[PDB]
Amino acid sequence: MGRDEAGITGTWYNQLGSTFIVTAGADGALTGTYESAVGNAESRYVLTGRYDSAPATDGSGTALGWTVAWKNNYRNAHSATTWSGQYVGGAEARINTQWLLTCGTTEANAWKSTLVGHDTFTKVK
Amino acid sequence: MGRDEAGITGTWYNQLGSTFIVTAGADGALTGTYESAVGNAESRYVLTGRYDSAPATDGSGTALGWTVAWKNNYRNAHSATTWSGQYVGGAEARINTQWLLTCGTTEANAWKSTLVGHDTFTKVK
Amino acid sequence: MGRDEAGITGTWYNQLGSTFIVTAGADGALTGTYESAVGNAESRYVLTGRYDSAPATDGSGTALGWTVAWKNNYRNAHSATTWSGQYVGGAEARINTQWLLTCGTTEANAWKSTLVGHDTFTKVK
Amino acid sequence: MGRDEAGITGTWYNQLGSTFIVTAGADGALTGTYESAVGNAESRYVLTGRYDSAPATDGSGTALGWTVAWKNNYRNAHSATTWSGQYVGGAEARINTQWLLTCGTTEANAWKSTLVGHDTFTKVK
Ligand SMILES: O=C(CCCC[C@@H]1SC[C@@H]2NC(=O)N[C@@H]21)NCCCN(CCc1ccccn1)CCc1ccccn1
Ligand SMILES: O=C(CCCC[C@@H]1SC[C@@H]2NC(=O)N[C@@H]21)NCCCN(CCc1ccccn1)CCc1ccccn1
Ligand SMILES: O=C(CCCC[C@@H]1SC[C@@H]2NC(=O)N[C@@H]21)NCCCN(CCc1ccccn1)CCc1ccccn1
Ligand SMILES: O=C(CCCC[C@@H]1SC[C@@H]2NC(=O)N[C@@H]21)NCCCN(CCc1ccccn1)CCc1ccccn1
Ligand SMILES: [Cu+2]
Ligand SMILES: [Cu+2]
Ligand SMILES: [Cu+2]
Ligand SMILES: [Cu+2]
Ligand SMILES: [Cu+2]
Ligand SMILES: [Cu+2]
Ligand SMILES: [Cu+2]
Ligand SMILES: [Cu+2]
Ligand SMILES: [Cu+2]
Ligand SMILES: [Cu+2]
Ligand SMILES: [Cu+2]
Ligand SMILES: [Cu+2]
Repeated sequence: MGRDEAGITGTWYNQLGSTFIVTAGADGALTGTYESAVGNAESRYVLTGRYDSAPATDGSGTALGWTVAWKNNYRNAHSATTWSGQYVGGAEARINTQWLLTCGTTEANAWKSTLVGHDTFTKVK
Repeated sequence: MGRDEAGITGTWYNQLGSTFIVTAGADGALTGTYESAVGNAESRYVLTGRYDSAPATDGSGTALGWTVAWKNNYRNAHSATTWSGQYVGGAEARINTQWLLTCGTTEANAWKSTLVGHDTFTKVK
Repeated sequence: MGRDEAGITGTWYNQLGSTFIVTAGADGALTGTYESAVGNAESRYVLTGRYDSAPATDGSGTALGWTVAWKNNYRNAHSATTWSGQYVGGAEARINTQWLLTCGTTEANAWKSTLVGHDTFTKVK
Repeated sequence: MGRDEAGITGTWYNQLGSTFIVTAGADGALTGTYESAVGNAESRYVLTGRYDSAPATDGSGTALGWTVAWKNNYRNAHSATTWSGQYVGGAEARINTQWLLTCGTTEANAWKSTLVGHDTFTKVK
């Protein structure tokens, strides 16, 4: 089993009120759904990612990342977000991320194609 | 089938000489391997991602993203990179990305946990 | 005078314990010193930036940015950070930023030259 | 004088056709104007920044950064861009940057306040 397979698997919430439901596999896989509280989004979207299944034991966090393409049966916002970050275990477990949201654009608009931000996920709220 | 399922599936190379081997599924899935020409990496790593399987038809690119956790049977660099970008079809097909590489860190080093950069992938070289 | 010239001018502290001392000019100038609580830094460094001296009146924040080159009379870490963000006035005034720290590198190391993060500055602590 | 004071001072052009006019001071100051070929911009905008006036001599680039607030006598786009990067001297001198563009937003829109991209500046074109 991955060191934090148990710690990562479950439901997570970020500061925007979005919901991140993920299953961590023993091999390093992340699978689940994402529901955004903001933007051109409704209901759940497929996500997939990877995490370090054998992290350092020196108190470092666990690196991970995942992607959502913002197309589902209800909407298509022609964009994708990737979250890159680390899982920090303990009493107040957290997944601390920065993210890149890229929209499909024409080449003349490519310079404004990508948003960057940061989301913190907790097990509560 | 996804509009660019055929266009995305295959082998891609970036400006660093890294090799991105991907299969685009009809549902929006990305699966494959990544081989980095630089950094604490050797041989192939598992990747997974998502792409917009029904992009706009107005000449916009196709949004996509994917993740590599830098653990395989040879090495574990306790880090993960996510690439967020868009596929641009045509004679000179390109995948234009920006990426976030997060290392597992202690909390005292979390401020220096994340690199950002940009990779351009072409079908040749 | 700039709408938030008075609001921005003064001493600010971020979540790392760093100290941001700035004077906002009527023309949009930012001048001051930065003292980082972390990294290859000691004492104060010169900073300069710009802010929107006539922001929207619809409740939006005030865009601003500034740069520190990490050379002073004590140390030279051959790097520069730029903070890009917005000032949010009111009872709990905040400057919410994301930043890019670029080190001078050889071309072979340019892919790992740039860190990205996010700092929140408050008037207290 | 700053090692690359002479190398940096002058007119630079990026891949979008924007024009970056800068004077590097002996102390590490950057002063000049920026004219963007794209976006909500017309004519020249004030910029200010900092650079490492005593870079490493091992072939590394010279770290630097600068800010433009997008207000001038013609327009106010209530936003600011910071470019963070390094100057690389030689026959084909380059300033390689990544940038963060933050718009003033309401707090409910703060999650989509910041664009990220990358500009390469050359002495010609
Ligand atoms: O909303 C979406 C999908 C939802 C994205 C939710 C984000 S993921 C990061 C964050 N953490 C989270 O939990 N939730 C948010 N994808 C298109 C994102 C278009 N813009 C903003 C929204 C919008 C809605 C309607 C019309 C226009 N926009 C991006 C802003 C932009 C940038 C550049 C040029 C033009 N517009
Ligand atoms: O190399 C790795 C895995 C390979 C990553 C390859 C990158 S993905 C983006 C890009 N596109 C590509 O095709 N290839 C590169 N993961 C740890 C990344 C540690 N640092 C740099 C390398 C290193 C090797 C040995 C010892 C120390 N570092 C990141 C730099 C850093 C940042 C903050 C604090 C300390 N160090
Ligand atoms: O510390 C500095 C200057 C201090 C920077 C402080 C940052 S500004 C953003 C943030 N908000 C804040 O208030 N404070 C921090 N500039 C070189 C930054 C080298 N690395 C990390 C530190 C270090 C100290 C000694 C030896 C090696 N590093 C960056 C990590 C890295 C990235 C890629 C390859 C290798 N290393
Ligand atoms: O254009 C500007 C100022 C010009 C900025 C030029 C950029 S600096 C980085 C790059 N290198 C360069 O040489 N040139 C470009 N500042 C507002 C930037 C609003 N959006 C895009 C333009 C626009 C024009 C009219 C109406 C709406 N937008 C940013 C996209 C966005 C993001 C999030 C939510 C909504 N919109
Ligand atoms: Cu180890
Ligand atoms: Cu968009
Ligand atoms: Cu806009
Ligand atoms: Cu559509
Ligand atoms: Cu690292
Ligand atoms: Cu370092
Ligand atoms: Cu206005
Ligand atoms: Cu560095
Ligand atoms: Cu490293
Ligand atoms: Cu030195
Ligand atoms: Cu904007
Ligand atoms: Cu939008």
